[PDB]
Amino acid sequence: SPEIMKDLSINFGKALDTCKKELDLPDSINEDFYKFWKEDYEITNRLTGCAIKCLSEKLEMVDADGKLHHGNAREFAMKHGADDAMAKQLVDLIHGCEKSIPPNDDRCMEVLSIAMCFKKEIHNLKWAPNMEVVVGEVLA
Ligand SMILES: CC/C=C\C=C/CCCCCCCCCC=O
Repeated sequence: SPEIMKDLSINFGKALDTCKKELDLPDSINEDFYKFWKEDYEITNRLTGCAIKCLSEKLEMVDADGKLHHGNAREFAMKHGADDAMAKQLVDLIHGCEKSIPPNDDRCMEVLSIAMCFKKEIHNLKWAPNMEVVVGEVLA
């Protein structure tokens, strides 16, 4: 549902300022986060990809081979309201995106591609929250 996806979004973005400081990222990535869930908005900046990668790593969502860690993704989803079914459905969407995306040597671009594919799948399910919820109050 959009309500669960809002909560997952807020919690995924809570480390954004921490990741920006660790990576010395520029403020020109901020608008991409404010617009993350805006339908048809494409993020193209690889630096925003690096940030998304870091946010995933903060939640232990990347396994030792650079692919989704299903168990930790499931645990994250379920803490914030997903039942086992929704958790599985979310993980399957991300896995499906990993397998469909044009492959990329650059992890920041790979992550970006997976995020954009995932976003489109969530819109297709009518589960997208408001556009700006990943940021929450983290940049205020
Ligand atoms: C688990 C996500 C649920 C709600 C909102 C945002 C999640 C961020 C979507 C990006 C997915 C990152 C997967 C690629 C990680 C690099 O291997």
